[PDB]
Amino acid sequence: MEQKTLQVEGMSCQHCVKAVETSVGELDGVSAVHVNLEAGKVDVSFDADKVSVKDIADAIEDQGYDVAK
Amino acid sequence: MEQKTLQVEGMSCQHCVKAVETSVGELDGVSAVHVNLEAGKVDVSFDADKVSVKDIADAIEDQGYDVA
Ligand SMILES: [Ca+2]
Ligand SMILES: [Cu+]
Ligand SMILES: [Cu+]
Ligand SMILES: [Cu+]
Ligand SMILES: [Cu+]
Repeated sequence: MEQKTLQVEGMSCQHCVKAVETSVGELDGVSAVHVNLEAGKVDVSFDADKVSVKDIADAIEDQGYDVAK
Repeated sequence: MEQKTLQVEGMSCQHCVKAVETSVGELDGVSAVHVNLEAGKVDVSFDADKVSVKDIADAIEDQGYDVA
């Protein structure tokens, strides 16, 4: 298993958090996703054989948020 | 038809806008609802015999926003 924290800009409220958690948690291989809204950190745990960091970042950017470099 | 504008604090994005639009619009007696995020204002047209200003304000507060 891998555990990664992504730095995300543009989330402003708990609806934004729920959009990210729903979109990331629907990727095959993710086991958990939680967000620290104040810090703009998205914590994810996943099976890297089934899903990549980039897949997760692309899901977040598809929801309109920017993922730091 | 009756109308009311409410000043609403706490909305921060288009998800908030939609939450307000949905919860107010779902109230029996509401004819139309417009949210201005930038101005923090909500305009509602409604049948005051079926829904009240307080019902509208309460629906907005139940979504987590303050009503002035
Ligand atoms: Ca009545
Ligand atoms: Cu939001
Ligand atoms: Cu949002
Ligand atoms: Cu929002
Ligand atoms: Cu929101």
